[PDB]
Amino acid sequence: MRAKWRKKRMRRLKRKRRKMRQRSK
Amino acid sequence: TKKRRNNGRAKKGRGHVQPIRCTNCARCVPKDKAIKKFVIRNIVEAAAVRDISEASVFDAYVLPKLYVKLHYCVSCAIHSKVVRNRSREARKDRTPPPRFR
Amino acid sequence: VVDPFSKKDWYDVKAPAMFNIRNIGKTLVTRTQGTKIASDGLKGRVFEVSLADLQNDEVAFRKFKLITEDVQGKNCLTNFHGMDLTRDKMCSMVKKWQTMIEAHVDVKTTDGYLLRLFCVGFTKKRNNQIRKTSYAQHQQVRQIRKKMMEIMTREVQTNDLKEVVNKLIPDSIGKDIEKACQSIYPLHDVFVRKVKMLKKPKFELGKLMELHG
Amino acid sequence: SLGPQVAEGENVFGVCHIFASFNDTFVHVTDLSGKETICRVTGGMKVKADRDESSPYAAMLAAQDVAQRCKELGITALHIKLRATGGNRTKTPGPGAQSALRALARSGMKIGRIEDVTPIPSDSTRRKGGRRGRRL
Amino acid sequence: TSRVQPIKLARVTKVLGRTGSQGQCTQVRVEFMDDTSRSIIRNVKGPVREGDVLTLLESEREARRLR
RNA sequence: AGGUCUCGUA
RNA sequence: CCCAUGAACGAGGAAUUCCCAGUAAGUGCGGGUCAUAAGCUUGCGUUGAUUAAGUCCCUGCCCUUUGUACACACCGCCCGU
RNA sequence: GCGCAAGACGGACCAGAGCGAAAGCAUUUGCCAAGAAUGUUUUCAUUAAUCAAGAACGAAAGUCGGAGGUUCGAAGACGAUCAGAUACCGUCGUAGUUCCGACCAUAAACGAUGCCGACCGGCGAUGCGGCGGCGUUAUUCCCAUGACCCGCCGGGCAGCUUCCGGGAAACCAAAGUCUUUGGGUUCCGGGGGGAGUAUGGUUGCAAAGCUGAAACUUAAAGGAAUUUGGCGAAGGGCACCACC
Ligand SMILES: [Zn+2]
Repeated sequence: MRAKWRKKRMRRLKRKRRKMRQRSK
Repeated sequence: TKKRRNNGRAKKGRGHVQPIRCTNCARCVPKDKAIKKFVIRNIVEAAAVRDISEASVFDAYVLPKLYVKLHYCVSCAIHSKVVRNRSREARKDRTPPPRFR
Repeated sequence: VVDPFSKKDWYDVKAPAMFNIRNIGKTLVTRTQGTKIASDGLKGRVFEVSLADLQNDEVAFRKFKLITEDVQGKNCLTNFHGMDLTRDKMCSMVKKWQTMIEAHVDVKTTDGYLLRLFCVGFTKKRNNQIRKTSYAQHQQVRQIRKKMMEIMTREVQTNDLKEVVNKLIPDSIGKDIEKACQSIYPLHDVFVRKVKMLKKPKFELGKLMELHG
Repeated sequence: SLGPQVAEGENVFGVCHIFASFNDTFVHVTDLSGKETICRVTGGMKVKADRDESSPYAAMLAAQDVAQRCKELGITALHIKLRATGGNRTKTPGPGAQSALRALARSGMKIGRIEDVTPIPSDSTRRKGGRRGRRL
Repeated sequence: TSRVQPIKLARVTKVLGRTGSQGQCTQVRVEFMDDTSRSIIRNVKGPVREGDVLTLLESEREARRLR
């Protein structure tokens, strides 16, 4: 696992967390 | 570790060079790093030369020469056997290859 | 089923008297069937013949374009339309360690024949020169280009096309530019690598029949 | 059906364009003006095999056929113009140019001036493919 | 072709290295006995010495490498 | 007056 | 050992083996195996010439340079659901 | 083969050559403004170097509003390779690739080397300006100027060699003048993951940008260079158990 795709997946996870918090909180 | 004193190119005080396209491939590579090959070639090599020469309308005629320049990416340049790997101290030699034919 | 070549003709094209060889070749044209005139398919024809096959003994890597303007009968008449250089010659002239100077001038002759003449020049190395580059300053290049532009525009507006074509048979303009540029930077060869015909006046018959002797 | 003038006076001239790519060979004979032609014979009609369209054999056979037709009509001498793919991809004529020229000149024809008419551009658009090129 | 040539005999005054995938062809510089001016490189099969006379059907084909 | 001018070989 | 019955075999596909001077091969004779014992093997004799004085194309092996995140060493090492 | 229309673009000339603070910059010409270096027996006389706050610019991708959409081409549609490909490959192909604005402020934005100043070896080239000197050339004479050659001076991108010196080494006239350790001044590193994560602030329509931990877990993770190891790397040699 190289750094670039790992960072992309972490960005996707952060986006999911932000979206869920914004639609829930 | 660093292999060459330069960075595999000739850019020393520019920071950017025009990008060109490979001939064998379609890869876009920097100009000074892309190996450039200039070839001088005739229309016919050794087979149709007689057929053109003796069977011709005009006499005392010099055959035309086709002119073209080649750009080769590193992978395409090595896969076509234009350049080959050398020794650690042999890579510092910048002399051009001998030409006698 | 049927060969169209039975309904075909043959015409021989002629060259202007300002050249040596009068014949060029024979062209096949469909016979006049219906209301379609055969001569209508004889006007827009361009011949990329070399000057060797058009003059007795001269440079063989120069080419000219000839356009047909009228046909009398079984014999087509042409006119000057342009001039180009051999692609191999142009490829071989452009080499390394020398600066190429380009210049296009849109200058009209005495009559309404507007031409866009192009020029090519190179610098070379003196017999005792050691510097391998032998480049030129930008201001020197600009001065050379201005000199070439002035030389070409001077030898066009003062005369008609009929004899400046003869002037174009040798490199008289090229030699004049070469001699005029000895003071800025010594160039070796000056070639008018391309001549286009942008505009032509109203079609005329007397000038055409005077051109062919 | 035949030549308009005597078979002993002079040679009747016509121009032939040989277009050769890495996958086909084109042989085309026309008049000096280039407007009206005689015949068009290419290696894509002789050999019924696409993978073998660009081959010395197909070019040779096409050149022989076009030369036979040219001799049948009555044109004696040809001015040959080579042309590669041009555009922006390659400038080298395909394998069929060499064999086609040798065949059509060995048929008994006469060859005059040779000129390259490949459409080399001063500056074209972006070449087909990605930034990393076509890797196989 | 419409080209008929006489059968020419040449003298092999020098043998060079053997060319080919398996070395089955040698390269020699022939020498026409009638014309002591031209030195043409021609390939010949079989064993040849320096001084034998060959039989060149055509005197213009200069032999190239493998292909 | 005579009729393949001299030395080596991509 | 003697008599008689007389098939395939009409010079052999893909593929593949050995070899260059007294040589393969044709030919026969010994020792070992043996109370009965040579279609095997090892030697021995006799007749006998061509194909080349080379190469790295194929099948393999061996050195130099080059790259390495591998040292039980690519049957290595190692990333993710 | 001849003409027309539209968009992008500036090959060969093009170089370990030039300019710009960096990103970056190529068809001719016209206009406007700016700058480094060289020359100076002109002018002011400490006006100086680096920098918390703050401020301009900032490749392509990224978003918003217009105009155009030639070519290439995310997503998508289709066909073969494949055991399996929604990958390599081939044909179409929206958004974008183009310009005018309004935004983000990100790279292997690398010389992976901050700036100013002094000193310590040599040798040829190249680009600028100045200076001295034979000789050819713009035809033969006289001068100024270009072009050529022989040197010198200053700044700039670089090149070659070496027991100046240094470093773990690769290597470096700087990565030197450093235990015989102090020229001036900014940013920043403290074993490897967790983690550039959650959180709080902050800017942005958004994408995301700056600041940025802890709990738990490991004795290793790493830098340079040799001998065998293997390559679907290159180049050589030999063998009738290889070939012709
Ligand atoms: Zn390539």
